[PDB]
Amino acid sequence: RIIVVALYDYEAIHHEDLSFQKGDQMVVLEESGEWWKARSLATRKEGYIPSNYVARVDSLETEEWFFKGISRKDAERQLLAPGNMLGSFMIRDSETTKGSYSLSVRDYDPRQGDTVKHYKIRTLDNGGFYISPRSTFSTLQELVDHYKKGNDGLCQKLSVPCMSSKPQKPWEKDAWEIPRESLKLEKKLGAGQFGEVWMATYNKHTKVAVKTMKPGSMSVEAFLAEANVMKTLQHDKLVKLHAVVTKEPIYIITEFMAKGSLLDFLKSDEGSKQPLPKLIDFSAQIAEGMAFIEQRNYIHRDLRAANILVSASLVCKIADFGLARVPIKWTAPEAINFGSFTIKSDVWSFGILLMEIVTYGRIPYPGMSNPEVIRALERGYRMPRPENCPEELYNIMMRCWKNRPEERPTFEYIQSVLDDFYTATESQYEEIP
Ligand SMILES: Nc1ncnc2c1c(-c1cnc3[nH]ccc3c1)nn2C1CCCC1
Ligand SMILES: [Ca+2]
Ligand SMILES: [Cl-]
Repeated sequence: RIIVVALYDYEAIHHEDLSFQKGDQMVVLEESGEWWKARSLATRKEGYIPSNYVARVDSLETEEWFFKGISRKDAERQLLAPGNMLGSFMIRDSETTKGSYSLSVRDYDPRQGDTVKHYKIRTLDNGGFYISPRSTFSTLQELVDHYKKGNDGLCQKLSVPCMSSKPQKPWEKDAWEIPRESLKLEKKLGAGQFGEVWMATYNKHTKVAVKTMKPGSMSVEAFLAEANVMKTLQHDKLVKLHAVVTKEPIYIITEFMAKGSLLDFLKSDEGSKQPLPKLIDFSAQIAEGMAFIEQRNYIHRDLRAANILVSASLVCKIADFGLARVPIKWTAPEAINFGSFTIKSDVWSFGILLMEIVTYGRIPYPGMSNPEVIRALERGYRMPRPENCPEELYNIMMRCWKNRPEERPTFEYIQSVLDDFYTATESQYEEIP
């Protein structure tokens, strides 16, 4: 006997799936992935539902101010998104204290601008929870209600929970390999050598992006290999691989990033009013993605702003990764002269990418042809520092551009530095007595 409750209003797009609203409760019949067979209680109909739209009744996630599986940096990114003001808060699972919680509040001090402060949450005895040992609480709800009524030792009082967005709907069940007939490629987005990229529609609803491949050099059954491999590498900073069309020419169906490529975005009009901290935030998201790739020991072989895509909410993801196991200004000398290409050469690439982002999509090594570049690189030449670039960010680029491959940093260290670029290590969690 398992009863859940819906967190957002949902509409049926498939045939055997249910429809509900924010607040309606449902019985659970089957657990099998992101889709659960469930019986509604208001309609009493039995349909399939997205498992990330519901949560077990009165089990924390039911509350508006609780956010599961969110990191400290992520909570910082969300609380500064449009729709949030001073005091906009949230409670999340602790990232450094597994089995504990943390409170994140939006504040403003004049000498830095808008900020997000994080307080730890202690829990034992067990009489309840506390942030300051003087004021103790039984449940997290009453705890919230106290600090909501006057800032008892905080840099700001609590106003409203974070402006949570409705999650992206999960892919259709059993729909890995799909009939091509399900597609309506209604706009060409890009074309180049090996294939095209279209904005498409999968069955009337659900927008989608399709990459069509003109065959030849790329084989046939040598593609269900890389497909089934990259399908196992799910990540929030990598572009999601949804479906793949069986018959040749093979179609690759992925999520549709609403604002195209990063290079197009930076060169664009909106992506030029984007301040420096947001660019650093972008490169931190990319670093996070390259760090996940690094943990899995894989290589990208082609890293640049053109291969980074942007969602409508300014989220960066990584596109056709590993398609070099399936154009040199971003390439390290070890991979140019000797064809090395490792995770370290990708660190070099990330250095040039970092150069693109800061220069609003400018061409690396401007005024230089590829020969003029390669001849100068052996001469020990590195790109100068832009007039709007911090010396510390420049030092990161320089570290990425070491002659020795293994003297270069890791994407784990690069991400960490970039994530807390404006925050001293001691300032991460403000501790109040
Ligand atoms: N997913 C997308 N969403 C929105 N726009 C996209 C894309 C892609 C794209 C990039 N890499 C991909 N690899 C497999 C599918 C796939 C699709 N390419 N593009 C266009 C290509 C250049 C600017 C935008
Ligand atoms: Ca502190
Ligand atoms: Cl029942």
